[PDB]
Amino acid sequence: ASVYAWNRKRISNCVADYSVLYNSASFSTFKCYGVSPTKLNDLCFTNVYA
Amino acid sequence: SALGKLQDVVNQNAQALNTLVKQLSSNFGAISSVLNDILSRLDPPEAEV
Amino acid sequence: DSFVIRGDEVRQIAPGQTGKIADYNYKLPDDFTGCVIAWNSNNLDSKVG
Repeated sequence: ASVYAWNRKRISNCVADYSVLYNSASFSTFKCYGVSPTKLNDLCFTNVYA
Repeated sequence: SALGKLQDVVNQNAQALNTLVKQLSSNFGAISSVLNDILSRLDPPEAEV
Repeated sequence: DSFVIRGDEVRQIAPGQTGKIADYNYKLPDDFTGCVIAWNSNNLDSKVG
């Protein structure tokens, strides 16, 4: 979607492998703010939104 | 209220201990007041801060 | 320490960076002192084929 109508998808009830996001070189910017990128496989979350 | 002088000292010491324990719940501007949450969420360059 | 990398990977030659050549090719410590030097070498380290 466009940025004025940005699409929000709920992520819930899943096990997430973020290591395929870290190890992929396709992303020009992969920058996390309140959490380390390599600790994402060790934590549990709710209210995940893309 | 006959024994208020001793009870005042006991209450002051217990209140000072309770305040010192309560001060651990404050984050003092950090992201969390729990050290384990910071050590499990962040890399050491920003977890150091 | 001399090497040749890409143009977008020059941000990863730094302390406290997350990145690819930082993890598996060349890592700088968090207490690193010194200078990193980078200049474009498209005229020397590139071929048309």
